[PDB]
Amino acid sequence: GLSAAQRQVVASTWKDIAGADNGAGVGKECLSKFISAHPEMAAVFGFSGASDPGVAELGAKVLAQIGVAVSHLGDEGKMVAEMKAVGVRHKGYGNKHIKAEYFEPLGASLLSAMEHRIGGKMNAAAKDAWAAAYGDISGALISGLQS
Ligand code: HEM
Ligand SMILES: [C-]#N
Repeated sequence: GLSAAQRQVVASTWKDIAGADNGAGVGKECLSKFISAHPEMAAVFGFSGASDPGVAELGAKVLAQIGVAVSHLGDEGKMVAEMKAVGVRHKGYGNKHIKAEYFEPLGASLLSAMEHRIGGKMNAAAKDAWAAAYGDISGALISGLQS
């Protein structure tokens, strides 16, 4: 899915993205900005809006799971199996009509929140590698969702 160079860039910058809170703050900003920009998504998640307490709670769980996916990146089948299981659980989440179309704008909010945290370290190579990693992580979740 990712080249060895891309996996090494993702693994390296993940230390800076995780910070001291296992990426919790990045998760809150990712989902906050996503729902503010796409207000119709609040109903899909089951939140009142961008300021719902649940946004910060769920943002931390998303980023903690990406941290687990990053630790398994060198074994593709292992990473895919885990995320596929997360995907199967999403059949019963929110409005229970989570669509594949929703994951691409979420990816854009995620990379923006990562950049907001690590600044200049989120350079062109870092953005390409994380766009590739997000494609595979969310692609594996979507396959579980649609299984
Ligand atoms: C726009 C697409 C998405 C929607 C609408 C969505 C929705 C939800 C909802 C509503 C919950 C709360 C479940 C509960 O009440 O317990 C949840 C949990 C979770 N989501 Fe998502 N999600 C999406 C994308 C993602 C992505 C990309 C990841 C990837 C890391 C992810 C990882 C998780 C995790 C780790 C949980 C916690 C529960 C579990 O492990 O299954 N979600 N999601
Ligand atoms: C998913 N939150």
